[PDB]
Amino acid sequence: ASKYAVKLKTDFDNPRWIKRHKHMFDFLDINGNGKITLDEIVSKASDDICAKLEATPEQTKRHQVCVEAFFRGCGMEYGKEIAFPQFLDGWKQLATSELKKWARNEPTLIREWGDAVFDIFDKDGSGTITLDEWKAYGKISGISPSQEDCEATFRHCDLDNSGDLDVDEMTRQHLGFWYTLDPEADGLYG
Ligand SMILES: O=C(Cc1ccc(O)cc1)Nc1ncc(-c2ccc(O)cc2)nc1Cc1ccccc1
Ligand SMILES: [Ca+2]
Ligand SMILES: [Ca+2]
Ligand SMILES: [Ca+2]
Repeated sequence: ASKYAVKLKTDFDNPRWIKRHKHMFDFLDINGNGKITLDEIVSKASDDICAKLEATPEQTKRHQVCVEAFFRGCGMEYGKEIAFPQFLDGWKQLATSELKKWARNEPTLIREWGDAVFDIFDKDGSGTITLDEWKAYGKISGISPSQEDCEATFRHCDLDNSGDLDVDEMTRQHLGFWYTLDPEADGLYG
């Protein structure tokens, strides 16, 4: 099943992979000084996202713990200012390590993060994300930025064409977009 099929090979020297991360580094660099801290990352990728998704305190704590673990896996730390080339080096180490974990059936930081996000989107605890649940927070949270893109990306994530998203579909597409430059994940953010 495509929802469990992940590439064994990264493409770190592909300019498209580098540019995806470059776009994020600049987005997350709040004070615009060309260095990223774990403070800035957690503020934009966690504080702001959880608030916009209307997470509970418990869901926010859990998502923050995931994001901290994930970005420390890239060499990030609170108060530690890191320029982009080193940021990218951290991502290279992280992706390589996590893909080995994936292939050995060991837990991954990326799947833990996906669980935390999925839990918030799944407001009724159905174990599924319906189109209405997705549309509610897609544009608001900053994940989709258009209605067209939002409905497209939903169809694109719904790998088994069930009309709804499960945690494995979502995570596998997130991992494909950020770790492996997987062409099957290309539409995730519109
Ligand atoms: O996209 C998400 C949410 C998410 C969705 C599915 C899933 O399985 C796991 C997480 N988060 C995310 N996922 C990845 C990154 C990220 C990626 C690369 C990078 O260099 C730094 C941050 N940042 C973020 C935060 C963010 C902020 C604003 C708009 C979109 C997303
Ligand atoms: Ca900064
Ligand atoms: Ca649901
Ligand atoms: Ca599905």
